[PDB]
Amino acid sequence: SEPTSSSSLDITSNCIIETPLQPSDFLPKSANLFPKFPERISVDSWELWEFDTFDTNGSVAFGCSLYRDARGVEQGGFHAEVNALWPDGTHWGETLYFAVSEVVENSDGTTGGKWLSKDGGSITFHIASDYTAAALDFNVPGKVSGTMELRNHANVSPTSNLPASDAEAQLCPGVYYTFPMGPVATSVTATFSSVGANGESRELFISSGYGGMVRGWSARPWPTFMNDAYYVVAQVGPYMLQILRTLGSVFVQHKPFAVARLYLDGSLVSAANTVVGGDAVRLTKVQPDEKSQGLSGKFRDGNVGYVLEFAKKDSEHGWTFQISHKRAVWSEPTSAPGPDGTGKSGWIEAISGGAKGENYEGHGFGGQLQIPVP
Amino acid sequence: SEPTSSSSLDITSNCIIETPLQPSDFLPKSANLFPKFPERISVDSWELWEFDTFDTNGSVAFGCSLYRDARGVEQGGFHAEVNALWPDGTHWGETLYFAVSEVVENSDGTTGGKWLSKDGGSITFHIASDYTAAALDFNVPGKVSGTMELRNHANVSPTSNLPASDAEAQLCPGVYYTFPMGPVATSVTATFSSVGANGESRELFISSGYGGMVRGWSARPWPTFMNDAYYVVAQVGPYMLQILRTLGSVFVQHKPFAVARLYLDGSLVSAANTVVGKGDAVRLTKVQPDEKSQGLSGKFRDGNVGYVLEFAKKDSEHGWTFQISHKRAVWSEPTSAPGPDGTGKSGWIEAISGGAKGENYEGHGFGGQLQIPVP
Repeated sequence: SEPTSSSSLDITSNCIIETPLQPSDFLPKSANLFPKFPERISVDSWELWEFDTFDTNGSVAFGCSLYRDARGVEQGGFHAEVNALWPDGTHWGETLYFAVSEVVENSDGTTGGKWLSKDGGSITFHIASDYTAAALDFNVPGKVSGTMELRNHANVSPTSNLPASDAEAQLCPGVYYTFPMGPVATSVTATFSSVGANGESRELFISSGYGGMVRGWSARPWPTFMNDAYYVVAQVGPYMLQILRTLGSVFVQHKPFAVARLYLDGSLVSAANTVVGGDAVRLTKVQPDEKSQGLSGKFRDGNVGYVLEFAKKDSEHGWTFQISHKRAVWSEPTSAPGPDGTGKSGWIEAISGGAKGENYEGHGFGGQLQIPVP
Repeated sequence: SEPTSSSSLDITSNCIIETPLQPSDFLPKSANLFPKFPERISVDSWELWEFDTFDTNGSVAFGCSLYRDARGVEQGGFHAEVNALWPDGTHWGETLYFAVSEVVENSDGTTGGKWLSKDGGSITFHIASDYTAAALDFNVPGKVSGTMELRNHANVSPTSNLPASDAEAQLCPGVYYTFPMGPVATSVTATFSSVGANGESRELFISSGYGGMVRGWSARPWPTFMNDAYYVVAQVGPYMLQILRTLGSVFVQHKPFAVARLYLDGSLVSAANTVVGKGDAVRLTKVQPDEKSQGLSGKFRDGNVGYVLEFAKKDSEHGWTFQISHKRAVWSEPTSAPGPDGTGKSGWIEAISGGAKGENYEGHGFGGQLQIPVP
């Protein structure tokens, strides 16, 4: 229907200001999908709309992160991170840059997004007014074409679970990180122009595809509140989990932060916005001298997985998940090479566990990142 | 069964000289089991008689390395390094010290050895005249008692495969390292006084176990030719493999060396005393956890999760390749002060797969790796 609010940024026309901007206020019980920096972005602001999918077996993965941030604008435009993994292990990953990013909210309550390049190429999204469906269209000449869909089938609505306060929506003060669609079934039909050593591949996720959507924003740039991060969205038996876990740089006195959600067949059973010193999470790296199964990334972080624990606020009973890195996705440096070189690594994680007495098994799609900030 | 050669050293009564000693010459087509430094050792010299065992699935392991060198003078004994692993992951491991090491050759051509301490505890070995059987008796008070047996059953005799030249017996000039018994079936019956939490425990390998025997010696001290080493003996389907590979210290210009033997159905198909840049050659490549998902790392600065071991045939493109991944941690001891570059030694129960091109046999091995902080 007709757009009732509209934010349209264009790199050729004054889209970025070199001093800070306060975002529009957080809206309780809203997915906050409309841009929080709607007229221009600041020197350091970032906004994220992310949609990740992977097959029930972990054999195929397809992720799209859509950004508006100064780093992308410095690098050539409003940017998209697009990464795909095939059953044989071939990875396709590119950062794509777009001259225009437009997001509108329509009279019916839907949200539509458009990352648009001067040659006509585009990535668009459309999100249902109650956040239970989202559809992406890729039309990027000589890179990727196709569709992605995320659909929530829960009995409890996404709206019931939406953060009601800053605290529930925040990683830390002023940093908003949210999972408004909750558990979703996914499907993908895409074609890529050039994969491996030449030749187009076609990529398919039947709607059984697990995955998840992320909406985030901040005036504060990532290096000021973190130098190490882990993110995963996963399905383990009936459990649907999603978590971002940051370890602080010196600019936040090395404090760790987390946003995490645990669903049991579609119902929210744990919501944490705190790290074990709502609920709390503990996220412990696993090293190869401790556990034999799991890949390490190619940089100075040598972990082969993590142990993730959800601890109930008003109880003792909790859930524990063993995460092992099963397949490499993306691997890029974030510093000069060397013994202390940092980087980012995507993964198709093998995950097991649950409550005491449970041993479900499934897969996740995620990644870790370090940057060389002390 | 009457002794005809006898060497008996008491590390507590002045048998160490502080300048180099030349050993007795290498004997071709002999297992050279009698000590090569029979009357005295130097601060540099070392001799090794090693006997290791593990069960066919790799759930249990028991090894014993008997040394003559000067490292233990301050503890009053020659080293006996004894390590054990149970199916539940419990590990027992000690360097035991014995003031006296006595090795004899008998008139019947058998070799007897006795590591003996002042309190009467001992470890003894007895090796057949044709090297087809070895038996060890452990009687170490409050530590370990029992027996270990290694037997060769192959068609072609141990003697037929024994090095005929110094080159075939050598890791490198002056370093002798040999596997004279070849393929062996093993059995163990042992009791350990205190394991895990102050409790006694017994350990059994039955005549159907695997393992290997090592005979080695040198006037040259280890830092002068190596600062990294890997050793394994294993069974992989019909293949029986045994290898030591060293990575050189700066004193040999960081050159790698190896002694390696590969049997197939009990016949020697590859004998390598050289590393791919004589007989065959071997390549040994470390595997990192960013390359292969399965395999433990040790606890020190070497983070490898395994190795690729290639036997390359001289004439041809036909060779054998084995993927080694560290399956179970046995022993773990530092060889330097702790820190980010701290070194150590780690024992392993290896999972190994491979064979000829296209083959994917699976079996297990027993071995270990070591670094020392020598430039």
